[PDB]
Amino acid sequence: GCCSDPRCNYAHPAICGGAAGG
Repeated sequence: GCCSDPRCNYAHPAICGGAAGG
């Protein structure tokens, strides 16, 4: 749930790849 969390969004602005994991 990276796309849902602002941490992964602000941390990975280039591409929401973390979303793949969660």
